[PDB]
Amino acid sequence: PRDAFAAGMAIGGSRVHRMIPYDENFQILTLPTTSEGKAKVQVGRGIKINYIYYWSNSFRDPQIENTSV
DNA sequence: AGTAACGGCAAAGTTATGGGTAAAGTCACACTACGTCTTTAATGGGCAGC
Repeated sequence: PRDAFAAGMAIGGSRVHRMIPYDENFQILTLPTTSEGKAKVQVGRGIKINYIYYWSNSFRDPQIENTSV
């Protein structure tokens, strides 16, 4: 397959218009979610995803606290 | 005799209900409740009269 792939890129070119860098934004664009897709924000704890709690400063707001996001 | 409407057969679908696992959600660990005042009735001493 490797030489066939090289021949394919030789005949068909490279098509640089389709080139996408491996930047962090793409990585964010390739992130799956959980089945429910929402997690509730506990006081101090954060959001429980896959048995693991995650925290951000934005959770300290009273209006978001104790809610599902 | 051909065609559209009606109805039976049946499978396909729809909620519903009692099970299973897996994961989000709760909450107690943070020294700590048992404690005190009030109530009537019976009884048991000393104290006094016979």
